[PDB]
Amino acid sequence: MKLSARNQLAGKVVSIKEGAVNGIVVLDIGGGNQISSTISMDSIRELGLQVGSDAYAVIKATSVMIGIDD
Amino acid sequence: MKLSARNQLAGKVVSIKEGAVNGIVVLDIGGGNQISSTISMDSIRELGLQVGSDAYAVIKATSVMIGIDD
Amino acid sequence: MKLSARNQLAGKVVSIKEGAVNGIVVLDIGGGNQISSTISMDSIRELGLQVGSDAYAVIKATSVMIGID
Amino acid sequence: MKLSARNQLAGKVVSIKEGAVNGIVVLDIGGGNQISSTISMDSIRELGLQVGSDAYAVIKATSVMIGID
Amino acid sequence: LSARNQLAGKVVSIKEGAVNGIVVLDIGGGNQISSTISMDSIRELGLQVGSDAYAVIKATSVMIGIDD
Amino acid sequence: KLSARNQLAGKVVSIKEGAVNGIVVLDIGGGNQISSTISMDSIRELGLQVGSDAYAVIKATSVMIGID
Repeated sequence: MKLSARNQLAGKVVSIKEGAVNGIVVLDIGGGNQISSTISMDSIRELGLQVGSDAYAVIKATSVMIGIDD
Repeated sequence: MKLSARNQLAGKVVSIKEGAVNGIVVLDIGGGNQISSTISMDSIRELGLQVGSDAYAVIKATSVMIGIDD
Repeated sequence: MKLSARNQLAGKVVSIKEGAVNGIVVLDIGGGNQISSTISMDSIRELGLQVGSDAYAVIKATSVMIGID
Repeated sequence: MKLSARNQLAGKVVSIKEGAVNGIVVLDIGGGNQISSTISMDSIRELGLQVGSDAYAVIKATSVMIGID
Repeated sequence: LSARNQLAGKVVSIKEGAVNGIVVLDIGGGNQISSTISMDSIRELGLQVGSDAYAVIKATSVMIGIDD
Repeated sequence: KLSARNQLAGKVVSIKEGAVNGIVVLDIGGGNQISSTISMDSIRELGLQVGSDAYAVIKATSVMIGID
């Protein structure tokens, strides 16, 4: 785990939406911003993610778009 | 215009690395957090992205991974 | 917002496959073309998508591939 | 060449922007709809993509978003 | 297709879900790849366990990591 | 511990340089190769040279499956 992703943003898990195969984690990344992650449940279990846990959203730059207010 | 991205990370553009086809924008997203977004140069112009401009990081929830410490 | 995507293809919503966590929306963009988008169900509700709703599919250019016969 | 992508949209290429590493191709998919695909320049040659050629936009469903308003 | 990464392997497991599924390919050499895809897509391709298929992954979506 | 189901181990075979992005190709063993387009500055932090030990990292939702 040294990854090419510059976007490795730290926060605490606030919610986990549990499903059959995929679920949704909710991290408080700090500053009143929150990130949501659709990931496989195999991994949500494997990594030991429960509510209040410490993890990072790890996002590759080419998957981030940009928007403005016009 | 209201989209499926719950991940709308609002921040101020800090840098733009310009390339032939795509470039790399940087928002200072707050909380000491910084995001990198590789996108087309054409898009960077049409939105009017310069340093210190207000924009949002738009990240699809299925593009977010989770990592933890070791 | 606007969004940096050149690929903002407008069409009419024809179907919603409802799931436990995600769903599948399908828009008719015209010319015999349809696009499907798997998104979280909570967002399907947040965007207010009903059958027959008018919308745009939003695809990042670096997310589109090209293939040939 | 059968593939998991639901979106395999046929069209004619109208422009190609060449770059050092990647390029951007643009397809006329019909109906006043056009999709652009940022891909590697290496792959653009291997398929033989020049202007007006027949190809498909291939978009994985989990890569498509939806918009309104 | 424009993806240089078209890695052939044999389907080892398929986890089925309401809308999505996960296929797992053993592409050879102690390597295994998993693909989260729609059930519409898993059924249409006729993917049974052990059938011969390819994992096809876009270059700009692959990251690189090392260990210290 | 990153959530990627695809963490493919291999040695760097080539690094194609660009102004903003570059493209690495790994031999993950068994005649398989992966290509990863990433920022040149990110190749900086990771220090990738040819013949280096690294992993190709792919999230499950970006993998498609194809067949004959």
